[PDB]
Amino acid sequence: MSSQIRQNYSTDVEAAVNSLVNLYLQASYTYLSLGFYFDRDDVALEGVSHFFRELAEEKREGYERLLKMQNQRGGRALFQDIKKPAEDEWGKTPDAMKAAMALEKKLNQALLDLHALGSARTDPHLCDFLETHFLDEEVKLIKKMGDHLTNLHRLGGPEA
Amino acid sequence: MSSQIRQNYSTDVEAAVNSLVNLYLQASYTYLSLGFYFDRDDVALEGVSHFFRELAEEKREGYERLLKMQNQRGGRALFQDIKKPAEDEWGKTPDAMKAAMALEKKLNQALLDLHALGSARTDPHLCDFLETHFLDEEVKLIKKMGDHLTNLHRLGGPEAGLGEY
Amino acid sequence: MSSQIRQNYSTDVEAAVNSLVNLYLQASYTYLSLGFYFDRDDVALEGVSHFFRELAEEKREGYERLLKMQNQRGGRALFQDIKKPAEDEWGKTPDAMKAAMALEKKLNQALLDLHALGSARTDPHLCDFLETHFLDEEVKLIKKMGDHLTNLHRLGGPEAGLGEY
Amino acid sequence: SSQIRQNYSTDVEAAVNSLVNLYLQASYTYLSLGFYFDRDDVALEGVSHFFRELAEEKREGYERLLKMQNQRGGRALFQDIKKPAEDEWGKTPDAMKAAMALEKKLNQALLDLHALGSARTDPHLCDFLETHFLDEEVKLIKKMGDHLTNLHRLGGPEA
Amino acid sequence: SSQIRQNYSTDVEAAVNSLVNLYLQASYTYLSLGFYFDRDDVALEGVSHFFRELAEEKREGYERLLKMQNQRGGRALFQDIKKPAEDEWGKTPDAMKAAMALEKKLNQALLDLHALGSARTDPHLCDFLETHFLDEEVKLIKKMGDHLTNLHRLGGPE
Amino acid sequence: MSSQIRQNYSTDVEAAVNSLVNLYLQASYTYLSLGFYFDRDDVALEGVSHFFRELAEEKREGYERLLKMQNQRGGRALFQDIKKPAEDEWGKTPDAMKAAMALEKKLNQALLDLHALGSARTDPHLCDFLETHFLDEEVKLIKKMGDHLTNLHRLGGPEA
Ligand SMILES: [Ca+2]
Ligand SMILES: [Ca+2]
Repeated sequence: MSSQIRQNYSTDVEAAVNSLVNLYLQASYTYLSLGFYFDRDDVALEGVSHFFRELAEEKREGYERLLKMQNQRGGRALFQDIKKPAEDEWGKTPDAMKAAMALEKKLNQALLDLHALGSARTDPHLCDFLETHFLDEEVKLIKKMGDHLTNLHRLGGPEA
Repeated sequence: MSSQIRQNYSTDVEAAVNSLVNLYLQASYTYLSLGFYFDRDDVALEGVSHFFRELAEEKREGYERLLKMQNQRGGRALFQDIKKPAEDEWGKTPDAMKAAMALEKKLNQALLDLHALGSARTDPHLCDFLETHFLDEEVKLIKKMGDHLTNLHRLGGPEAGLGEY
Repeated sequence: MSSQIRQNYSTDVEAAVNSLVNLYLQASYTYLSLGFYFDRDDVALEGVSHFFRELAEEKREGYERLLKMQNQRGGRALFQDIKKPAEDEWGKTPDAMKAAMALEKKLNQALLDLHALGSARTDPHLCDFLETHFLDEEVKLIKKMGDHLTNLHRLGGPEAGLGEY
Repeated sequence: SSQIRQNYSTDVEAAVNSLVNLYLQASYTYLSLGFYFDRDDVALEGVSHFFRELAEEKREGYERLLKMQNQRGGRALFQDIKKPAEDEWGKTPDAMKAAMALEKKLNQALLDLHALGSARTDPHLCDFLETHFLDEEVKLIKKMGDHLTNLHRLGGPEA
Repeated sequence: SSQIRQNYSTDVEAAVNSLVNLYLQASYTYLSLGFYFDRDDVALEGVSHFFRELAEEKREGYERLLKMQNQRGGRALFQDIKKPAEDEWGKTPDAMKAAMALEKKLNQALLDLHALGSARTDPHLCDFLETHFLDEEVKLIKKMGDHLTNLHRLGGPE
Repeated sequence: MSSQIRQNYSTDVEAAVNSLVNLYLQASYTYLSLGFYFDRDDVALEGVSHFFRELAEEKREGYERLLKMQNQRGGRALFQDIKKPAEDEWGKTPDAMKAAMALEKKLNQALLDLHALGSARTDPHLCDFLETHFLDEEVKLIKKMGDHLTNLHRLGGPEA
């Protein structure tokens, strides 16, 4: 068997899509770690736990959407090993939030890079796909995380 | 450095749980690949694709429930690299259904192994955790996958008329 | 001696009724075996299993109705051992339905004999009792089994397209 | 040897089959009891109903066992069902005692099977018996005990 | 002995009655912590209610154990209920550490009663404890361990 | 130090209350035991068993109300061991009913004493609290137990 529907879908994009799916699988893992870390009796921040568990379910839906679109354009899913998270212990809330913000900026940059790759291969459908289901969702989440970081750093002194 | 709430929770079981967690993350990844494989235009088997995606999710529930209990016991979660699935293409339906039953028997074993270790370190909580949320689940799923294989094989001959009434 | 309510109930009918009870119990047991045979992972035919289980329950309702009738007349139930099913494995669906069909005919014959016995003993109640709850029930079931065998035999060949509209 | 079989000892399989026969016999006995109390010369609807429910309870019993058997890969095997120990059961207290006797025999069989299961490191079987059988017997024996006690008490002026 | 008794060793029957007492004792200590937090010089309705609940929970525990006792055929034998180890429980973090330790004690008594059941091969008892006790304890302990970490946190910067 | 809300609350009453609390706890414990005795397979009288278990809860409601009142007044709760019940086995129904009747009369007295002490220290609040929550209750509960006893004893000969 082979794909009977492929059309205007370069293998360069099909590959970068697969790489991005791994990136998301990782970011998903990293949030599974962060979520269970704040569920530790010696941390017990259920709010933050839930927050990171929700993000882990968002990244899952991210890579699941990517896979479903890979199949639609006739591409082929090619899975790699999923690297374990950067840390085993995440520190205080502000430390974890900065690690989440950096994780997202990383994903965002990967998305922007994939969209640029799509421009050069003149793949308007790929491009619309990222503009519709990804580019905004990241910009919103990064603004949400930046807002949290500012409130977190604020809960120290006078502006309690 | 032990933790407040820890009580009757062996460092052996704590490590065997972190192990079973990576095993379920693994079994999840496999079912993911399997699900998207049957979604390929050259395979197009939605019913099958759905089935493997549900199992990818039930394994997500399973490893999440393990990590929950890991914390409820004071034990600490440790994560290792998740190994990519054995194949990239899962052949025909019976080929995948067989690969699935192998994976299930593999987990069912790892479970029975963890319950054996649980009895050794006299940890009746762990033993009930597995007896209640895992052991019956896997036995029912394996019988399900067994029922499938018998019916899939039967679709290569005269008795091609399956679930009758 | 005898019961206070007993009237026109011969000892022959009474004995026959108990015998029929053993016969139906024997049947119900046979069906129970069939049901779980098709439930085996290497057979896997839920529909067939469910079909036979419902039949076992139908036989169950049969002897119960017979026993109820016994006490209503003044007779006394007398149980005997219940012989095991003639087989441990029933092969394929067509063989099972034949075994099933054969069995129903034997029961039907026994019913017909008991009806004849009641007429000979001028027992209208026994006759009506059988006419109303057993006789037609058996015919409908044999017919249904016949139909099933015919559709089964047809699944081996060209006419593999069954219930059309 | 089944495709699904895993950690299911041949001894346990044989035991489950033997247990199924036990319940089949139990069920049959209760059936006898049930209609005994329905006789026009005994006339105790309540007692009759009590034993018929029990026959149905043992029915559910063996049925759950056979299902369990298939679920594991074992293959059911049936033997004859020996008829009930009596044709007439006497008075309520006597019948209730035979019933209580019967349940204890079953409960012992259950306990033995659990023992064998623990001997063969078969957690699934242990859990299965823990979940749908053990506590069920104990609740029932206790219930029968209470009946025997109250029945005995219906002897003199303490009615 | 009991007309319905079966596989119920006297050792266990004994350890049960002993465990019942340990529960009534714990219930009593919760009744204390409860009203101590209701004091106008303490006034923490939240914590008060928390312990008042725990009280009723332990009650449900010994009422279960006793219920179980009559079923197995065992016989209940009550003892004096030792008064709470304090009349004043200090501050919330302290009251919590007390409840924590009270639970780890209760828990250990349960694990030990289970160990006994294994040895006297009483699967019914072992199930009865896995079903309604072992997990309830682990959950409650975890809950307390969280509070303790949160209370400890409500001091400085966090 | 003394409670910032204490007012017209004699330490005599304070201590009489903490005693009544212990008296009630002990009553509850008697009813607990009485209840489970009738639940035994060799006794088996669910109607009676429920009756005592209800009472064990009424008593717990009583001592809970007392402790609630103590803190309102500014008094301080003090607990002492709870003496086990008089018996392990309570015999037949009338035997257990009389023992319960005795236990009630015992508590009614302790109540009246506490009311008297209350008049003696001219604490109208405590007096009302008792009139309202315990006096009429005990009267009714006793009359009820009496009715039961009369009927139980009657269940012997001609009028059974
Ligand atoms: Ca657009
Ligand atoms: Ca269990």
